[PDB]
Amino acid sequence: VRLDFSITKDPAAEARMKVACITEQVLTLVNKRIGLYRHFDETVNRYKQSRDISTLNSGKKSLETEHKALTSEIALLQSRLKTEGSDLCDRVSEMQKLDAQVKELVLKSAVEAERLVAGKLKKDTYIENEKLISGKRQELVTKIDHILDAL
Amino acid sequence: MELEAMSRYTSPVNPAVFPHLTVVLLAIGMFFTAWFFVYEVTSTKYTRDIYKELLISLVASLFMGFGVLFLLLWVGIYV
Amino acid sequence: AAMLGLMYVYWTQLNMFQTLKYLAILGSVTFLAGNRMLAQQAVKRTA
Amino acid sequence: SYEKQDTLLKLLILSMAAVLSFSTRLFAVLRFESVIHEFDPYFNYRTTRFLAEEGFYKFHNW
Amino acid sequence: MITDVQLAIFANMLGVSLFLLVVLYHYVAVNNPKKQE
Repeated sequence: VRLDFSITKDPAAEARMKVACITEQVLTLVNKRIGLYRHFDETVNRYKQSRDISTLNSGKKSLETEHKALTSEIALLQSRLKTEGSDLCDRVSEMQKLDAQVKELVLKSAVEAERLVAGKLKKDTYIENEKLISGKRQELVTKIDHILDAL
Repeated sequence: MELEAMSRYTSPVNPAVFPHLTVVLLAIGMFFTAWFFVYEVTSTKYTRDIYKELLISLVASLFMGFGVLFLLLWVGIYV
Repeated sequence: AAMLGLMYVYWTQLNMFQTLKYLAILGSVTFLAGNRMLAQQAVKRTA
Repeated sequence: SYEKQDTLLKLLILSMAAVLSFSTRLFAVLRFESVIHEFDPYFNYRTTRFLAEEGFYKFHNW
Repeated sequence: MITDVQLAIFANMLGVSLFLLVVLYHYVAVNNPKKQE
Protein backbone atom coordinates (compact mmCIF):
# COMPACT_ATOMS: atom_id res chain seq x y z
CA VAL A 1 0.00 0.00 0.00
CA ARG A 2 2.93 2.37 0.52
CA LEU A 3 4.38 1.93 -2.98
CA ASP A 4 2.80 3.70 -5.97
CA PHE A 5 3.20 2.64 -9.62
CA SER A 6 2.16 6.04 -10.97
CA ILE A 7 3.60 8.32 -13.64
CA THR A 8 1.24 11.25 -14.23
CA LYS A 9 -0.39 12.86 -11.22
CA ASP A 10 -4.01 14.01 -11.34
CA PRO A 11 -4.03 17.16 -9.17
CA ALA A 12 -7.83 17.05 -9.16
CA ALA A 13 -7.83 13.77 -7.23
CA GLU A 14 -5.14 15.22 -4.96
CA ALA A 15 -7.45 18.14 -4.25
CA ARG A 16 -10.39 15.77 -3.70
CA MET A 17 -8.20 13.93 -1.17
CA LYS A 18 -6.67 16.89 0.69
CA VAL A 19 -10.12 18.49 0.91
CA ALA A 20 -11.39 15.27 2.48
CA CYS A 21 -8.54 15.13 5.00
CA ILE A 22 -9.09 18.77 5.95
CA THR A 23 -12.84 18.19 6.16
CA GLU A 24 -12.26 15.33 8.59
CA GLN A 25 -9.96 17.59 10.62
CA VAL A 26 -12.58 20.35 10.62
CA LEU A 27 -15.25 17.80 11.57
CA THR A 28 -13.11 16.72 14.52
CA LEU A 29 -12.51 20.33 15.59
CA VAL A 30 -16.27 20.95 15.37
CA ASN A 31 -16.91 17.85 17.47
CA LYS A 32 -14.48 19.43 19.93
CA ARG A 33 -16.48 22.66 19.75
CA ILE A 34 -19.56 20.66 20.74
CA GLY A 35 -17.41 18.95 23.37
CA LEU A 36 -16.31 22.36 24.64
CA TYR A 37 -19.97 23.33 24.90
CA ARG A 38 -20.50 20.10 26.85
CA HIS A 39 -17.55 21.03 29.07
CA PHE A 40 -19.11 24.47 29.54
CA ASP A 41 -22.55 23.03 30.31
CA GLU A 42 -20.86 20.75 32.85
CA THR A 43 -19.17 23.88 34.20
CA VAL A 44 -22.60 25.50 34.50
CA ASN A 45 -23.84 22.45 36.41
CA ARG A 46 -20.76 22.68 38.66
CA TYR A 47 -21.57 26.39 39.09
CA LYS A 48 -25.14 25.61 40.14
CA GLN A 49 -23.75 23.08 42.61
CA SER A 50 -21.04 25.45 43.90
CA ARG A 51 -22.47 28.94 43.26
CA ASP A 52 -18.83 29.88 42.56
CA ILE A 53 -18.66 32.37 39.69
CA SER A 54 -14.90 31.96 39.21
CA THR A 55 -15.38 28.41 37.93
CA LEU A 56 -17.78 29.53 35.21
CA ASN A 57 -15.84 32.70 34.37
CA SER A 58 -12.74 30.58 33.79
CA GLY A 59 -14.92 28.24 31.75
CA LYS A 60 -16.12 31.18 29.65
CA LYS A 61 -12.60 32.48 29.04
CA SER A 62 -11.25 29.02 28.23
CA LEU A 63 -14.12 28.62 25.77
CA GLU A 64 -13.59 32.03 24.17
CA THR A 65 -9.91 31.09 23.84
CA GLU A 66 -9.94 27.44 22.69
CA HIS A 67 -13.18 27.62 20.70
CA LYS A 68 -11.83 30.86 19.24
CA ALA A 69 -8.63 29.04 18.25
CA LEU A 70 -10.71 26.25 16.70
CA THR A 71 -12.73 28.85 14.79
CA SER A 72 -9.55 30.53 13.53
CA GLU A 73 -8.06 27.21 12.41
CA ILE A 74 -11.39 26.34 10.79
CA ALA A 75 -11.34 29.59 8.83
CA LEU A 76 -7.70 29.11 7.77
CA LEU A 77 -8.46 25.60 6.55
CA GLN A 78 -11.56 27.02 4.88
CA SER A 79 -9.21 29.44 3.12
CA ARG A 80 -7.36 26.39 1.83
CA LEU A 81 -10.65 24.81 0.73
CA LYS A 82 -11.58 28.10 -0.96
CA THR A 83 -8.27 27.98 -2.80
CA GLU A 84 -9.24 24.43 -3.80
CA GLY A 85 -12.55 25.90 -5.05
CA SER A 86 -14.58 23.74 -2.68
CA ASP A 87 -18.31 24.41 -2.56
CA LEU A 88 -17.98 23.33 1.10
CA CYS A 89 -16.06 26.42 2.28
CA ASP A 90 -19.10 28.71 2.29
CA ARG A 91 -21.07 25.97 4.03
CA VAL A 92 -18.51 25.74 6.81
CA SER A 93 -19.06 29.50 6.92
CA GLU A 94 -22.79 28.82 7.23
CA MET A 95 -22.11 26.35 10.06
CA GLN A 96 -20.00 28.97 11.83
CA LYS A 97 -22.84 31.45 11.36
CA LEU A 98 -25.14 28.97 13.09
CA ASP A 99 -22.59 28.11 15.78
CA ALA A 100 -22.21 31.82 16.57
CA GLN A 101 -25.91 31.84 17.46
CA VAL A 102 -25.49 28.59 19.38
CA LYS A 103 -22.65 30.39 21.19
CA GLU A 104 -24.87 33.35 22.03
CA LEU A 105 -27.53 30.91 23.26
CA VAL A 106 -24.91 29.23 25.45
CA LEU A 107 -23.98 32.65 26.81
CA LYS A 108 -27.68 33.29 27.45
CA SER A 109 -27.90 29.93 29.23
CA ALA A 110 -24.93 30.82 31.44
CA VAL A 111 -26.45 34.25 32.13
CA GLU A 112 -29.78 32.67 33.09
CA ALA A 113 -28.01 30.19 35.37
CA GLU A 114 -26.07 33.04 36.98
CA ARG A 115 -29.36 34.89 37.50
CA LEU A 116 -31.05 31.77 38.91
CA VAL A 117 -28.25 31.23 41.43
CA ALA A 118 -28.25 34.97 42.15
CA GLY A 119 -32.03 34.80 42.53
CA LYS A 120 -32.48 37.22 39.62
CA LEU A 121 -34.40 34.50 37.73
CA LYS A 122 -37.18 32.35 39.19
CA LYS A 123 -37.23 28.59 38.75
CA ASP A 124 -40.54 28.45 36.87
CA THR A 125 -39.23 31.05 34.40
CA TYR A 126 -35.74 29.54 34.27
CA ILE A 127 -37.31 26.22 33.24
CA GLU A 128 -39.13 27.75 30.27
CA ASN A 129 -36.14 29.85 29.20
CA GLU A 130 -33.92 26.76 29.42
CA LYS A 131 -36.39 24.70 27.41
CA LEU A 132 -36.50 27.37 24.69
CA ILE A 133 -32.74 27.97 24.63
CA SER A 134 -31.87 24.26 24.51
CA GLY A 135 -34.69 23.67 22.02
CA LYS A 136 -33.37 26.18 19.51
CA ARG A 137 -29.86 24.95 20.32
CA GLN A 138 -30.93 21.42 19.37
CA GLU A 139 -32.52 22.81 16.21
CA LEU A 140 -29.28 24.60 15.33
CA VAL A 141 -27.32 21.42 16.08
CA THR A 142 -29.61 19.48 13.74
CA LYS A 143 -29.01 22.09 11.04
CA ILE A 144 -25.28 21.82 11.79
CA ASP A 145 -25.37 18.03 11.40
CA HIS A 146 -27.22 18.34 8.10
CA ILE A 147 -24.71 20.91 6.81
CA LEU A 148 -21.87 18.63 7.96
CA ASP A 149 -23.55 15.88 5.95
CA ALA A 150 -23.62 18.48 3.15
CA LEU A 151 -19.81 18.54 3.31
CA MET B 1 17.86 -42.48 37.70
CA GLU B 2 15.70 -45.57 37.20
CA LEU B 3 12.11 -46.02 36.17
CA GLU B 4 9.85 -46.41 39.22
CA ALA B 5 11.49 -43.63 41.26
CA MET B 6 10.80 -40.83 38.77
CA SER B 7 7.91 -38.54 37.76
CA ARG B 8 5.60 -38.08 34.77
CA TYR B 9 4.42 -35.23 32.55
CA THR B 10 1.45 -34.10 30.50
CA SER B 11 0.43 -30.88 28.80
CA PRO B 12 -1.22 -28.51 31.32
CA VAL B 13 -3.61 -27.54 28.53
CA ASN B 14 -5.92 -30.47 29.17
CA PRO B 15 -7.90 -32.41 26.52
CA ALA B 16 -11.17 -30.53 27.12
CA VAL B 17 -9.70 -27.03 26.87
CA PHE B 18 -8.71 -26.55 23.21
CA PRO B 19 -12.29 -26.21 21.81
CA HIS B 20 -12.74 -23.05 23.90
CA LEU B 21 -9.39 -21.37 23.21
CA THR B 22 -9.56 -22.00 19.47
CA VAL B 23 -12.93 -20.25 19.19
CA VAL B 24 -11.98 -17.33 21.43
CA LEU B 25 -8.64 -16.59 19.78
CA LEU B 26 -9.98 -16.95 16.23
CA ALA B 27 -12.92 -14.65 17.02
CA ILE B 28 -10.49 -12.03 18.35
CA GLY B 29 -8.13 -12.41 15.39
CA MET B 30 -11.06 -12.03 12.99
CA PHE B 31 -12.13 -8.87 14.79
CA PHE B 32 -8.70 -7.25 14.57
CA THR B 33 -8.24 -8.49 10.97
CA ALA B 34 -11.51 -6.89 9.88
CA TRP B 35 -10.48 -3.71 11.70
CA PHE B 36 -7.07 -3.78 9.97
CA PHE B 37 -8.48 -4.13 6.46
CA VAL B 38 -11.28 -1.60 7.00
CA TYR B 39 -8.69 0.88 8.30
CA GLU B 40 -6.33 0.21 5.40
CA VAL B 41 -8.94 0.41 2.64
CA THR B 42 -10.55 3.52 4.13
CA SER B 43 -7.51 5.58 5.15
CA THR B 44 -5.38 7.49 2.69
CA LYS B 45 -1.97 9.04 2.11
CA TYR B 46 -2.76 11.92 4.48
CA THR B 47 -4.77 9.93 7.04
CA ARG B 48 -2.79 6.75 7.74
CA ASP B 49 -0.38 6.33 10.65
CA ILE B 50 2.16 3.50 10.66
CA TYR B 51 2.09 2.87 14.42
CA LYS B 52 -1.63 2.07 14.44
CA GLU B 53 -1.36 -0.30 11.49
CA LEU B 54 1.62 -2.01 13.12
CA LEU B 55 -0.13 -2.47 16.46
CA ILE B 56 -3.37 -3.78 14.93
CA SER B 57 -1.48 -6.17 12.65
CA LEU B 58 0.80 -7.42 15.44
CA VAL B 59 -2.16 -8.14 17.73
CA ALA B 60 -4.13 -9.86 14.97
CA SER B 61 -1.05 -11.95 14.20
CA LEU B 62 -0.57 -13.00 17.82
CA PHE B 63 -4.18 -14.07 18.28
CA MET B 64 -4.59 -15.74 14.88
CA GLY B 65 -1.29 -17.60 15.15
CA PHE B 66 -2.21 -19.15 18.49
CA GLY B 67 -5.83 -19.76 17.47
CA VAL B 68 -4.75 -21.80 14.45
CA LEU B 69 -2.43 -23.84 16.66
CA PHE B 70 -5.17 -24.75 19.08
CA LEU B 71 -7.40 -25.39 16.05
CA LEU B 72 -4.95 -27.92 14.61
CA LEU B 73 -4.56 -29.56 18.01
CA TRP B 74 -8.36 -29.70 18.34
CA VAL B 75 -8.43 -31.40 14.94
CA GLY B 76 -5.67 -33.57 16.38
CA ILE B 77 -2.89 -32.96 13.89
CA TYR B 78 -0.66 -32.85 16.97
CA VAL B 79 2.27 -30.76 15.77
CA ALA C 1 18.59 -4.51 -25.10
CA ALA C 2 19.60 -7.34 -22.78
CA MET C 3 15.95 -8.44 -22.56
CA LEU C 4 15.81 -8.73 -26.35
CA GLY C 5 19.21 -10.44 -26.49
CA LEU C 6 18.13 -13.05 -23.95
CA MET C 7 15.77 -14.42 -26.60
CA TYR C 8 18.73 -15.58 -28.71
CA VAL C 9 20.27 -17.35 -25.71
CA TYR C 10 16.92 -19.00 -25.00
CA TRP C 11 16.62 -20.06 -28.63
CA THR C 12 20.15 -21.47 -28.64
CA GLN C 13 20.80 -22.87 -25.16
CA LEU C 14 18.50 -22.26 -22.20
CA ASN C 15 15.22 -23.94 -21.32
CA MET C 16 12.08 -22.05 -20.29
CA PHE C 17 12.48 -22.16 -16.50
CA GLN C 18 15.99 -20.69 -16.73
CA THR C 19 14.78 -18.11 -19.23
CA LEU C 20 12.02 -16.94 -16.90
CA LYS C 21 14.40 -17.03 -13.91
CA TYR C 22 16.53 -14.46 -15.75
CA LEU C 23 13.72 -12.51 -17.40
CA ALA C 24 12.00 -11.85 -14.07
CA ILE C 25 15.06 -9.99 -12.77
CA LEU C 26 15.86 -8.24 -16.03
CA GLY C 27 12.26 -7.16 -16.58
CA SER C 28 11.97 -5.91 -13.01
CA VAL C 29 15.04 -3.70 -13.38
CA THR C 30 13.98 -2.57 -16.86
CA PHE C 31 10.50 -1.73 -15.57
CA LEU C 32 11.82 0.32 -12.65
CA ALA C 33 14.14 2.30 -14.92
CA GLY C 34 11.44 2.70 -17.56
CA ASN C 35 8.91 4.00 -15.05
CA ARG C 36 11.35 6.56 -13.65
CA MET C 37 12.48 7.68 -17.12
CA LEU C 38 8.91 7.91 -18.42
CA ALA C 39 7.82 9.98 -15.42
CA GLN C 40 10.70 12.36 -16.13
CA GLN C 41 9.70 12.53 -19.80
CA ALA C 42 6.05 13.11 -18.88
CA VAL C 43 6.98 16.07 -16.68
CA LYS C 44 9.21 17.50 -19.40
CA ARG C 45 6.45 17.06 -21.99
CA THR C 46 3.79 18.63 -19.76
CA ALA C 47 5.94 21.58 -18.67
CA SER D 1 -17.45 7.18 8.72
CA TYR D 2 -19.79 5.99 5.98
CA GLU D 3 -16.92 4.66 3.87
CA LYS D 4 -15.74 2.43 6.71
CA GLN D 5 -19.19 0.88 7.12
CA ASP D 6 -19.60 0.29 3.39
CA THR D 7 -16.17 -1.36 3.27
CA LEU D 8 -16.91 -3.46 6.37
CA LEU D 9 -20.22 -4.68 4.98
CA LYS D 10 -18.67 -5.57 1.62
CA LEU D 11 -15.84 -7.49 3.30
CA LEU D 12 -18.19 -9.32 5.67
CA ILE D 13 -20.59 -10.31 2.89
CA LEU D 14 -17.83 -11.55 0.59
CA SER D 15 -16.06 -13.52 3.32
CA MET D 16 -19.31 -15.22 4.29
CA ALA D 17 -19.93 -16.03 0.63
CA ALA D 18 -16.46 -17.56 0.31
CA VAL D 19 -16.84 -19.62 3.48
CA LEU D 20 -20.22 -20.88 2.29
CA SER D 21 -18.87 -21.78 -1.15
CA PHE D 22 -16.07 -23.82 0.40
CA SER D 23 -18.16 -25.45 3.13
CA THR D 24 -21.19 -26.55 1.08
CA ARG D 25 -19.04 -28.95 -1.01
CA LEU D 26 -17.77 -31.07 1.91
CA PHE D 27 -20.82 -33.33 2.34
CA ALA D 28 -19.22 -36.19 0.39
CA VAL D 29 -16.05 -36.16 2.50
CA LEU D 30 -18.05 -36.08 5.74
CA ARG D 31 -20.26 -39.00 4.72
CA PHE D 32 -17.55 -41.37 3.48
CA GLU D 33 -13.87 -40.65 2.87
CA SER D 34 -11.36 -38.16 1.50
CA VAL D 35 -11.11 -40.25 -1.66
CA ILE D 36 -11.47 -39.61 -5.38
CA HIS D 37 -14.88 -40.29 -6.93
CA GLU D 38 -16.08 -41.49 -10.33
CA PHE D 39 -14.02 -43.07 -13.13
CA ASP D 40 -12.47 -40.13 -14.98
CA PRO D 41 -10.87 -38.38 -11.96
CA TYR D 42 -8.55 -41.37 -11.46
CA PHE D 43 -6.64 -40.61 -14.66
CA ASN D 44 -6.19 -37.01 -13.54
CA TYR D 45 -4.99 -38.32 -10.17
CA ARG D 46 -2.46 -40.76 -11.63
CA THR D 47 -1.12 -38.13 -14.02
CA THR D 48 -0.97 -35.52 -11.23
CA ARG D 49 1.03 -37.79 -8.93
CA PHE D 50 3.26 -38.55 -11.90
CA LEU D 51 3.96 -34.86 -12.51
CA ALA D 52 4.48 -34.39 -8.76
CA GLU D 53 7.12 -37.15 -8.74
CA GLU D 54 8.96 -37.09 -12.10
CA GLY D 55 9.03 -33.36 -12.94
CA PHE D 56 7.68 -31.35 -15.83
CA TYR D 57 10.04 -32.37 -18.64
CA LYS D 58 9.47 -36.08 -17.97
CA PHE D 59 5.71 -35.57 -17.79
CA HIS D 60 5.66 -33.68 -21.09
CA ASN D 61 7.70 -36.34 -22.89
CA TRP D 62 5.79 -39.02 -21.00
CA MET E 1 -16.59 -35.91 13.64
CA ILE E 2 -19.27 -33.49 12.47
CA THR E 3 -22.18 -35.15 10.67
CA ASP E 4 -23.73 -34.07 7.38
CA VAL E 5 -26.84 -32.95 9.28
CA GLN E 6 -24.90 -30.44 11.37
CA LEU E 7 -23.24 -29.23 8.16
CA ALA E 8 -26.61 -28.98 6.41
CA ILE E 9 -27.94 -26.83 9.26
CA PHE E 10 -24.82 -24.66 9.35
CA ALA E 11 -25.03 -24.09 5.59
CA ASN E 12 -28.74 -23.24 5.73
CA MET E 13 -28.03 -20.65 8.41
CA LEU E 14 -25.12 -19.14 6.48
CA GLY E 15 -27.32 -18.88 3.39
CA VAL E 16 -30.16 -17.15 5.22
CA SER E 17 -27.77 -14.77 7.00
CA LEU E 18 -26.04 -13.95 3.71
CA PHE E 19 -29.20 -13.03 1.83
CA LEU E 20 -30.58 -11.04 4.77
CA LEU E 21 -27.30 -9.14 4.96
CA VAL E 22 -27.35 -8.36 1.23
CA VAL E 23 -30.92 -7.12 1.65
CA LEU E 24 -29.48 -4.85 4.34
CA TYR E 25 -26.67 -3.74 2.02
CA HIS E 26 -29.20 -2.48 -0.51
CA TYR E 27 -30.64 -0.18 2.17
CA VAL E 28 -27.21 1.04 3.26
CA ALA E 29 -26.55 1.78 -0.42
CA VAL E 30 -29.77 3.62 -1.26
CA ASN E 31 -29.65 5.75 1.91
CA ASN E 32 -26.21 7.04 0.89
CA PRO E 33 -26.21 10.72 -0.13
CA LYS E 34 -22.88 10.47 -1.95
CA LYS E 35 -24.18 7.72 -4.24
CA GLN E 36 -26.75 10.25 -5.55
CA GLU E 37 -24.69 13.44 -5.63
